Amino acid sequence: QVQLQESGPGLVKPSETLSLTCAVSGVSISGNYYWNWIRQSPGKGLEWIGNIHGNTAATVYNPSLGSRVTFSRDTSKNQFSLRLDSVTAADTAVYFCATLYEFRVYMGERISYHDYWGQGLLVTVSA
Amino acid sequence: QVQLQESGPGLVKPSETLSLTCAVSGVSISGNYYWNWIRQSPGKGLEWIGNIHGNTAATVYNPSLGSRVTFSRDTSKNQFSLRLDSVTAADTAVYFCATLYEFRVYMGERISYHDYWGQGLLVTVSA
Amino acid sequence: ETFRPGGGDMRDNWRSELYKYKVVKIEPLGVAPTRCKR
Amino acid sequence: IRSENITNNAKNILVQFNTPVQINCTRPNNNTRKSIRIGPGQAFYATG
Amino acid sequence: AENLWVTVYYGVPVWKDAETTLFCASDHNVWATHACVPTDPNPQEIHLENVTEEFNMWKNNMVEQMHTDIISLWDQSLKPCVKLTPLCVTLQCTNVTNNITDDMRGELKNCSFNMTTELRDKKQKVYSLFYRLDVVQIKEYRLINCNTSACTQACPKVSFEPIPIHYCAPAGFAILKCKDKKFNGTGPCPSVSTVQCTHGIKPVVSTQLLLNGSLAEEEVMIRSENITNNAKNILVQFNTPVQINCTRPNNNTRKSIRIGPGQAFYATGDIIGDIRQAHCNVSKATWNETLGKVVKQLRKHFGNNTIIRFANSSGGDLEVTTHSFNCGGEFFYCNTSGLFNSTWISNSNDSITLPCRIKQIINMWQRIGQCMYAPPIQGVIRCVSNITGLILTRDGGSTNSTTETFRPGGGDMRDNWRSELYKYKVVKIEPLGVAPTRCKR
Amino acid sequence: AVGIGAVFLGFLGAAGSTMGAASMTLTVQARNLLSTVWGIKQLQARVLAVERYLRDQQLLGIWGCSGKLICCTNVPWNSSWSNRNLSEIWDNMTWLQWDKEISNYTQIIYGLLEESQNQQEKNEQDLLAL
Amino acid sequence: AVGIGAVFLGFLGAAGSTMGAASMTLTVQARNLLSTVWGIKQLQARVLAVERYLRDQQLLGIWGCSGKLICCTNVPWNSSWSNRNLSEIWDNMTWLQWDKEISNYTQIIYGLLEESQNQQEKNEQDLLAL
Ligand SMILES: *[C@@H]1O[C@H](CO)[C@@H](O[C@@H]2O[C@H](CO)[C@@H](O[C@@H]3O[C@H](CO)[C@@H](O)[C@H](O[C@H]4O[C@H](CO)[C@@H](O)[C@H](O)[C@@H]4O[C@H]4O[C@H](CO)[C@@H](O)[C@H](O)[C@@H]4O)[C@@H]3O)[C@H](O)[C@H]2NC(C)=O)[C@H](O)[C@H]1NC(C)=O
Ligand SMILES: *[C@@H]1O[C@H](CO)[C@@H](O[C@@H]2O[C@H](CO)[C@@H](O[C@@H]3O[C@H](CO)[C@@H](O)[C@H](O)[C@@H]3O)[C@H](O)[C@H]2NC(C)=O)[C@H](O)[C@H]1NC(C)=O
Ligand SMILES: *[C@@H]1O[C@H](CO)[C@@H](O[C@@H]2O[C@H](CO)[C@@H](O[C@@H]3O[C@H](CO)[C@@H](O)[C@H](O)[C@@H]3O)[C@H](O)[C@H]2NC(C)=O)[C@H](O)[C@H]1NC(C)=O
Ligand SMILES: *[C@@H]1O[C@H](CO)[C@@H](O[C@@H]2O[C@H](CO)[C@@H](O)[C@H](O)[C@H]2NC(C)=O)[C@H](O)[C@H]1NC(C)=O
Ligand SMILES: *[C@@H]1O[C@H](CO)[C@@H](O[C@@H]2O[C@H](CO)[C@@H](O)[C@H](O)[C@H]2NC(C)=O)[C@H](O)[C@H]1NC(C)=O
Ligand SMILES: *[C@@H]1O[C@H](CO)[C@@H](O[C@@H]2O[C@H](CO)[C@@H](O)[C@H](O)[C@H]2NC(C)=O)[C@H](O)[C@H]1NC(C)=O
Ligand SMILES: *[C@@H]1O[C@H](CO)[C@@H](O[C@@H]2O[C@H](CO)[C@@H](O)[C@H](O)[C@H]2NC(C)=O)[C@H](O)[C@H]1NC(C)=O
Ligand SMILES: *[C@@H]1O[C@H](CO)[C@@H](O[C@@H]2O[C@H](CO)[C@@H](O)[C@H](O)[C@H]2NC(C)=O)[C@H](O)[C@H]1NC(C)=O
Ligand SMILES: *[C@@H]1O[C@H](CO)[C@@H](O[C@@H]2O[C@H](CO)[C@@H](O)[C@H](O)[C@H]2NC(C)=O)[C@H](O)[C@H]1NC(C)=O
Ligand SMILES: *[C@@H]1O[C@H](CO)[C@@H](O[C@@H]2O[C@H](CO)[C@@H](O)[C@H](O)[C@H]2NC(C)=O)[C@H](O)[C@H]1NC(C)=O
Ligand SMILES: *[C@@H]1O[C@H](CO)[C@@H](O[C@@H]2O[C@H](CO)[C@@H](O)[C@H](O)[C@H]2NC(C)=O)[C@H](O)[C@H]1NC(C)=O
Ligand SMILES: *[C@@H]1O[C@H](CO)[C@@H](O[C@@H]2O[C@H](CO)[C@@H](O)[C@H](O)[C@H]2NC(C)=O)[C@H](O)[C@H]1NC(C)=O
Ligand SMILES: *[C@@H]1O[C@H](CO)[C@@H](O[C@@H]2O[C@H](CO)[C@@H](O)[C@H](O)[C@H]2NC(C)=O)[C@H](O)[C@H]1NC(C)=O
Ligand SMILES: *[C@@H]1O[C@H](CO)[C@@H](O)[C@H](O)[C@H]1NC(C)=O
Ligand SMILES: *[C@@H]1O[C@H](CO)[C@@H](O)[C@H](O)[C@H]1NC(C)=O
Ligand SMILES: *[C@@H]1O[C@H](CO)[C@@H](O)[C@H](O)[C@H]1NC(C)=O
Ligand SMILES: *[C@@H]1O[C@H](CO)[C@@H](O)[C@H](O)[C@H]1NC(C)=O
Ligand SMILES: *[C@@H]1O[C@H](CO)[C@@H](O)[C@H](O)[C@H]1NC(C)=O
Ligand SMILES: *[C@@H]1O[C@H](CO)[C@@H](O)[C@H](O)[C@H]1NC(C)=O
Repeated sequence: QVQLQESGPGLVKPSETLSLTCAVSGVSISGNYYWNWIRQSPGKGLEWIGNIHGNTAATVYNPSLGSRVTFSRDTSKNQFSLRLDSVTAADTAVYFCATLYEFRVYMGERISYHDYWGQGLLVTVSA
Repeated sequence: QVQLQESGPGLVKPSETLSLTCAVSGVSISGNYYWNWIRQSPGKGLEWIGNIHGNTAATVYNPSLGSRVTFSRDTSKNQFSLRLDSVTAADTAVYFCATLYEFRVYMGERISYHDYWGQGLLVTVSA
Repeated sequence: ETFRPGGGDMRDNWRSELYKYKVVKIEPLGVAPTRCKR
Repeated sequence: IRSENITNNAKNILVQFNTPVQINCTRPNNNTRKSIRIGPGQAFYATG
Repeated sequence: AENLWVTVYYGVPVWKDAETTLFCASDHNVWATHACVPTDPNPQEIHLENVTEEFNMWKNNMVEQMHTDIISLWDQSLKPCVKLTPLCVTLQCTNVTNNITDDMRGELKNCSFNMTTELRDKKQKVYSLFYRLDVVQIKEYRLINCNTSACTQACPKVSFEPIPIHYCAPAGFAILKCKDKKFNGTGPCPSVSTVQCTHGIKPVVSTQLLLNGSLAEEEVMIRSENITNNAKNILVQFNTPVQINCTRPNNNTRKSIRIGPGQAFYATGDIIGDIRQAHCNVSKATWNETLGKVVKQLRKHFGNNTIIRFANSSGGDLEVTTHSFNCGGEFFYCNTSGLFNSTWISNSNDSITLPCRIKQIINMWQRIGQCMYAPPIQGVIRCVSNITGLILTRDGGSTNSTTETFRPGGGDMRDNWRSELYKYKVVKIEPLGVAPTRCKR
Repeated sequence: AVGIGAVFLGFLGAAGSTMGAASMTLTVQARNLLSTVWGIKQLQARVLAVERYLRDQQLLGIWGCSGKLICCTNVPWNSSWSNRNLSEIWDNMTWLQWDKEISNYTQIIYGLLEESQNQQEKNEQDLLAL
Repeated sequence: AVGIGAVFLGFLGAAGSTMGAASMTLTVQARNLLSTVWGIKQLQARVLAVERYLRDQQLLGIWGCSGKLICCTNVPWNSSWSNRNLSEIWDNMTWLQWDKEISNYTQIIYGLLEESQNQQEKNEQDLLAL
């Protein structure tokens, strides 16, 4: 079974850089998968931050949050990391790393659908 | 040189199955050769039973004998066996295993002709 | 029926683990009927 | 239960359990080891 | 608008860094040339214009392969030779005091013992002359290696003289050489060439000094992985050589003792004439000029007003504390203390004589459990060699003082190979390529 | 539609599919045919694999299907080999069953292909002489 | 004009030349891709070289460019991969710089070539059926 484990500092100060790392076990990260970073906070609910492509390193980010994020992937360690710059009080949330995809046959029909939705990690912003 | 030797039980009962096996030396049976079974009896003279193609296992039987004739070929032992079902008193004869083939060139003339007509064995039918 | 302990040969020890595995070789060439013409 | 030919008594029978059975066991003597030099760079270990 | 399509080209000249296994190319020796392929009489080289490559001497994989190959050949050469197992017996030794100088007092021991013969029910009494460094007291002595392991006598026909060897890569790979003078073994080289394989490299083994090496064609060169760090050795390459003349003047004698069926042991019978110390001679003015050049070059990295001191080796084993080498089959260990003893401050015919010692039981590489007993050589021996480099180490180096003291180093043999393979690297070709073009299928 | 990954069936898992569906992913199977005493055994295995690949490539080339995965030829289909129509072959059978069925009529087809390719080459050479 | 000999460049002489000039000498570089324990190492190296050559040949053949040093294809050039014009590529750059610039977009082009060649083969097979 595929397992995702979030890690990083539990606390951060305003205007600093928040770095989190999600490690994947059971499936190689260099495949045709879009690894997604999402967060949930009280009041705002679930909010999708962004995603990164394992194979081509293509990245897409939420327009609202802008250029304050950078996503990276390490194939040797089988992990992907999120770096959110200029943290504020509103960024305190529980971060989830996940992936959604489908298993089909080459130019044919679909077989199955897969999502994992790892346990996540709490992060609070305060000096 | 190429040689052929027959083997099998010399005495068989009426309505039983007569099995003979011809073993060849000096040439393989997997090539483009037709292995033929012939018998000679008093009065009737030479009579042709059938033949088998070694490479493809295509068999041809005498219409007179009907479906009573069957052939098999073993490449590992380099042998071929004749089986005669519902043997009667008319089948007492000396059986020979033969092969006829011409050695030539590829899209050209002919070099030589070959037939061997092995020793054969006497077989009698009685209870 | 009386059953007694056995052993001695060590091939049975390995056989208890490799009972569900087998090895095959692939043959990728094939011929079929089809409606072209070269 | 597995066997090549269960009707034949010359073939062993292999039995695979569903749950394991724990076996605990030991040699309790407090042994001692000593080295004896029997040649150039050659040692023999004996029970002292 | 572009309306361009991908197009595949096979044979694009592009390369990548890679590691592979090179093979021999050479024109009875320990370095077996029998299994080494012959070399082409006309080496071919191509000059790559507009190519600026990256080089790093301290990460080259060729040095490891050379070290492994040399060790393997050394081990292979000793397989078909006599094993001196019966030599571990109780020797009875006396002092040699027949025509000996003051400095050679106690260096030689006259030791008698029992020995086997071709018949396993007979014994003989024999004697030999041993060096004081080989026998340890148990008037009774024993060989130094007896309590560690029994070990092999080198066969008397294989010669220890180095021979050049060239290393040539397999198909699909390439050897890149940096033809840029002044290059210090790390960084970008702008002038590059491709060679099928390198120049002949003699596997000369020595410590504290590089002998029969290659000379810099511009000036004295100083190299180090991190000169600021004192734990990294400094390689100094000269631009001219310094002649050194070493000699053992004792007229030794060799005798053979049959210790079994077709097995002989070569002992030192006796010394004819006088007994004197083996020694080396080095010119004085040439050494002074070379050290002046070395200090001038060292002044570049350590400030223009620093005081540069050369001192003695710190200590340790006899191999790492003394310049060790092999002169005509005999293993010399010598005390380079008159050379590295001076101070430099910013502003005729005599020679330095190093007296020094010989040894017979040898642990060539840094390993424990295997010797190599060198049979004695007959007659006086002399050799002459070029000094073309040094291995130095900086002692201390704290900011408290304004003086830097350097001492000789060595021990690790990879540094001997590193000084020769500094300008070579290996790459692998990638012929497939994709480019845009207007043509379409 | 966006942000969803996709993975496809790889190796021989497509063996239970019909011939029509199984002949649509030939590349996945094709690409996998290439890639002290124990060293000898491993080297022997590697050399055997290389030799087998070279033999297969030479056999393909001799028939004129060099550098192709699907190459339909000029030899007519004799009815004595198999009398099943295309409806019951490419939609109601698998490759393993077909191989089992025509296992005893393989060499003659190879010889016919070789002779046909030789005749075609000779005819092409004759045509080009004009 | 008569009696004077000529000698041309060697293996990797065109490494620094432009792409257009370097593309005129692909044969010289293509030729050299082919040609007790130490025996094992040498044999392993030779087998590895042969395997690499065979893998490259298979990769070329799968795309339909078998037996060719220059082979045009049908896959369009996406503008995301590069934005330079032909003037600044075939007369201003070299192959090493081009590889350094493009190395991040290699596998997708290979997959596109594979699928395009497979589609072309299927279309040709359908065409010949008439
Ligand atoms: C740096 O390079 C210089 C020059 O390249 C090296 O100096 C040379 O060193 C070699 C080897 O020491 C030397 O060659 C010897 O010269 C002797 C005097 O002429 C020869 O007697 C000797 O031959 C003996 O050894 C050979 C094996 O090496 C045998 O094949 C030969 O048959 C001889 O052996 C007989 O004699 C011995 C002793 O009596 C006996 O035990 C044997 O059984 C056999 O009967 C070599 O040819 C050169 O002369 C030196 N060159 C100069 C100019 O002096 C220098 O050593 C290098 N430095 C380092 C550190 O390697
Ligand atoms: C393994 O085998 C099973 C059946 O043995 C395969 O399932 C079969 O799939 C085919 C095509 O997907 C189905 O064909 C359908 O037939 C009906 C008949 O009326 C037709 O109306 C449909 O339009 C379609 O053509 C077939 O029904 C179906 N079989 C069953 C029992 O449902 C399965 O695909 C095979 N597995 C693999 C991996 O190929
Ligand atoms: C290594 O690089 C140098 C330059 O970086 C190359 O020299 C250049 O070669 C090209 C083509 O031979 C020259 O282009 C020519 O320019 C003249 C004047 O503009 C023009 O009239 C010609 O039609 C042609 O376009 C270029 O001028 C020249 N560079 C210089 C500074 O003169 C050299 O060729 C490269 N090495 C190799 C092996 O190619
Ligand atoms: C399993 O073993 C039994 C016992 O040997 C086999 O049956 C025997 O076969 C021999 C063959 O010559 C006969 O002589 C015995 O009389 C048979 N014994 C019994 C009790 O029938 C049996 O054939 C074996 N199983 C298989 C599949 O071969
Ligand atoms: C095996 O079982 C025996 C009991 O039948 C154990 O004997 C006891 O061992 C404990 C050790 O903790 C002693 O304190 C008792 O006094 C022993 N009792 C007797 C009657 O001997 C024995 O220890 C067990 N061994 C193992 C390895 O489990
Ligand atoms: C080493 O010791 C041996 C034995 O004591 C010496 O050989 C003896 O030499 C004397 C003359 O010097 C002879 O009279 C004896 O007969 C010799 N003994 C034997 C057993 O032959 C040898 O001279 C000594 N060598 C040195 C260098 O002192
Ligand atoms: C060689 O062996 C002989 C005996 O085989 C040694 O002579 C003996 O020496 C011991 C003392 O080491 C005496 O106690 C014996 O009485 C001696 N025996 C005889 C018969 O003389 C001789 O010492 C050995 N040689 C050496 C150099 O040790
Ligand atoms: C010591 O160095 C000198 C000078 O570098 C060597 O003499 C040179 O030897 C080469 C041999 O290839 C000649 O081409 C040069 O002309 C020589 N130069 C001079 C000035 O004589 C000498 O051979 C070296 N000695 C050793 C033992 O390597
Ligand atoms: C060369 O060595 C020096 C000395 O170790 C390195 O500088 C040291 O770096 C460590 C790294 O944690 C520091 O703790 C020391 O305080 C530094 N010392 C000095 C004197 O700067 C230097 O980094 C090395 N060079 C390289 C390129 O790594
Ligand atoms: C090393 O130098 C010393 C001088 O310091 C040499 O000693 C002289 O050697 C010659 C040999 O021809 C003798 O004639 C002299 O009598 C010696 N003088 C002294 C004071 O010893 C020695 O020979 C040199 N050795 C080498 C190998 O060059
Ligand atoms: C080392 O030895 C060489 C050769 O023996 C010496 O060179 C000779 O020196 C003498 C005296 O100056 C000259 O007459 C010879 O012509 C020289 N021969 C050669 C081949 O150079 C050299 O001087 C010695 N060096 C030292 C430091 O002792
Ligand atoms: C370098 O020189 C120093 C100073 O001369 C040596 O130190 C001497 O070591 C010897 C040991 O053999 C002592 O007997 C002396 O007393 C020491 N000298 C002083 C002044 O105390 C040192 O040994 C030399 N280096 C080496 C490697 O020997
Ligand atoms: C290396 O040579 C030096 C210089 O001769 C030695 O230093 C001398 O050592 C002796 C002891 O054997 C002392 O009596 C002298 O006073 C020392 N001389 C000086 C100037 O200090 C040094 O000992 C030698 N190395 C070894 C290991 O003996
Ligand atoms: C065995 O003896 C040693 C030495 O006295 C002792 O240290 C050790 O505790 C003993 N073992 C046990 C299980 O008591
Ligand atoms: C041999 O000479 C050395 C050095 O002179 C001395 O130390 C030793 O005691 C002597 N041994 C004798 C005379 O037995
Ligand atoms: C052999 O003896 C020497 C001197 O007595 C000693 O230094 C060395 O450690 C001994 N060897 C071993 C393996 O203990
Ligand atoms: C000398 O070595 C240093 C090491 O940092 C390097 O920076 C420098 O470029 C080298 N010099 C040359 C001329 O390459
Ligand atoms: C060494 O001794 C031998 C034997 O007496 C003699 O022939 C030779 O000349 C001597 N060597 C020297 C250099 O005197
Ligand atoms: C070292 O140099 C000093 C000069 O200060 C000198 O007095 C001394 O004799 C030298 N030592 C040796 C062993 O040459």
